[PDB]
Amino acid sequence: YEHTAVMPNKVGIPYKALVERPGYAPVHLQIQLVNTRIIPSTNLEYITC
Amino acid sequence: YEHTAVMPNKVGIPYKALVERPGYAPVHLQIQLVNTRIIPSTNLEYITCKYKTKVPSPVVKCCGATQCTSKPHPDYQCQVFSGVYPFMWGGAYCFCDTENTQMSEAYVERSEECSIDHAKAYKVHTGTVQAMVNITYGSVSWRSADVYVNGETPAKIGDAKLIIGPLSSAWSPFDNKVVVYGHEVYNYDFPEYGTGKAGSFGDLQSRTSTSNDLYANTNLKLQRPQAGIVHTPFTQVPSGFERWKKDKGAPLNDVAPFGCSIALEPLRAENCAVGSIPISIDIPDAAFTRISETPTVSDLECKITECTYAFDFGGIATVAYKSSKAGNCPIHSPSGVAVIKENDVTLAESGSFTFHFSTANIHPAFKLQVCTSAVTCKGDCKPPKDHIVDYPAQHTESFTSAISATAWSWIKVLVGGTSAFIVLGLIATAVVALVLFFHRH
Amino acid sequence: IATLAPEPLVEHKHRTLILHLHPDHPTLLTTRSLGSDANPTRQWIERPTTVNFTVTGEGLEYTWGNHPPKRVWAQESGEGNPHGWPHEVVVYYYNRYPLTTIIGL
Repeated sequence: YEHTAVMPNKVGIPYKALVERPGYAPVHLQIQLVNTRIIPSTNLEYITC
Repeated sequence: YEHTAVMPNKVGIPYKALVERPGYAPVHLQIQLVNTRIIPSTNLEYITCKYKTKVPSPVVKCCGATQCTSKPHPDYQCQVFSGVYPFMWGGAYCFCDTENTQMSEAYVERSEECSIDHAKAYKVHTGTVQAMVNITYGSVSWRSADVYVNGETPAKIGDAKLIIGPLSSAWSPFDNKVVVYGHEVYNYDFPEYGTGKAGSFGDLQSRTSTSNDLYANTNLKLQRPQAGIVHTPFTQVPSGFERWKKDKGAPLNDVAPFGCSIALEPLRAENCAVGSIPISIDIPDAAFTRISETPTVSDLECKITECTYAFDFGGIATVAYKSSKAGNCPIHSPSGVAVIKENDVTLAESGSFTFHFSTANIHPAFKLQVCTSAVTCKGDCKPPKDHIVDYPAQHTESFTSAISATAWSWIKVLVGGTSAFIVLGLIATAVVALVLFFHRH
Repeated sequence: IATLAPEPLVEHKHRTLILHLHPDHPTLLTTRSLGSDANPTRQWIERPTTVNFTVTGEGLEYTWGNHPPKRVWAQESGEGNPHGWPHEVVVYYYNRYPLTTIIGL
């Protein structure tokens, strides 16, 4: 079963949701983020000393 | 006791019905189809295969001439070529220069592969319809036997007697003339054993697979031998059985509507779904119980917990009862809004059970009976997420089943308030004539 | 003994079946509908193509190569909300019933 939602960009706060498949009992779902790294691409030009 | 109703012509789904008899508790009747074969009557006309032209050895008359008689043979040909002077190994063949005769006779006979792959040309006449029907009632299990689809042949199935009525439509997927090749059939016309276009389908027709008589036209023509060698050259158009085997359309088993699977050995058209089938089953009195033996129930209230628009059984509801004593009674719904998955119930003293149903409505207002007592159920349903399923529908889609309660109130004021506004407009004329009459006297 | 074609990639839409066929030999694909009008199609597939077939509630049956035939039925999922504002009530019945909503309005 596919369940789409929108979570906020907070690290320590988990996201709790309840999926609902018809004919079946709901299942609890908890998603939590542990990291968030933005990695830009760099090319070195020169050094100095 | 005779039960007479109409069963739709479908194979997978069952037919549920509750038989009502005065002074007796009702029973649950299930009729389920397994097969539905339409068997027409056929007579074999002729068979067709690839030919094989065999030539006899020609004669070489040295100083003279030869003539031929009309021998009885299919597509027989003869000719005379004058002045051949043939050469063989070890010098020339004969003395007499620039006058000689060669026979070069040829005729057409069927091949040795005609007993393996041949096309059977059948003429189709309308015939009989039969079916296999699974039957249960009350408490005995499912047992089945072959029945006939007419109005004159009762069948003894179980302790009861069942008469399966005739089909509502006389539709048959077969044409008047069919061709059976291998394990598939085609709707094709015939040259009718007299004609033949020598290259399409009827260049070689035989009445049976081993008949002595054989019709064959193939445009066979003798050709003159060249430069003094002994051979018989001929010229004819290629076979029509090979040309039909390439320039061929789709078979009837890939073309026939209503899902008609076609078998071969009695040439049936199995599992078609068209029309309806009337029924007449006479259940014996030995399976009937009394009103005193069955419990009576009261205080029935119904609540739908979950409903779904989808196929199979997407609805589930729980009901509450108050029974006089424990026992088993069937449950059945008369209206076609909801079908019921199961038949019976293990009742108790002041309990509750759940049952599964199947609707094609947003708001099912269906009604079901429990232990010959009445209760109604109402609720709401949601559309499903599945787009394509591999099983057919268990319910019946109606015309008013798609109307939601929001849109029903929208069309209750476009036809209710507007048409009553004309009534308000019309009575203004009816009262202005009374005021204008009162102006006079 | 004959070759077996690779199975197609099957994805579903609203009343639409999509098949991703990748043959290595010229392969025959025949489809038919299980209603009153069969509407039979046949073609030989020699290159990797994709085909769309309109599956209705009555059904559709398709064969691919030497594989056994498969039957598929289209449900009533819909693309709208039947309860609410009439700017979304109408668009629910337009996808379900495009032949009666235009005439009826």
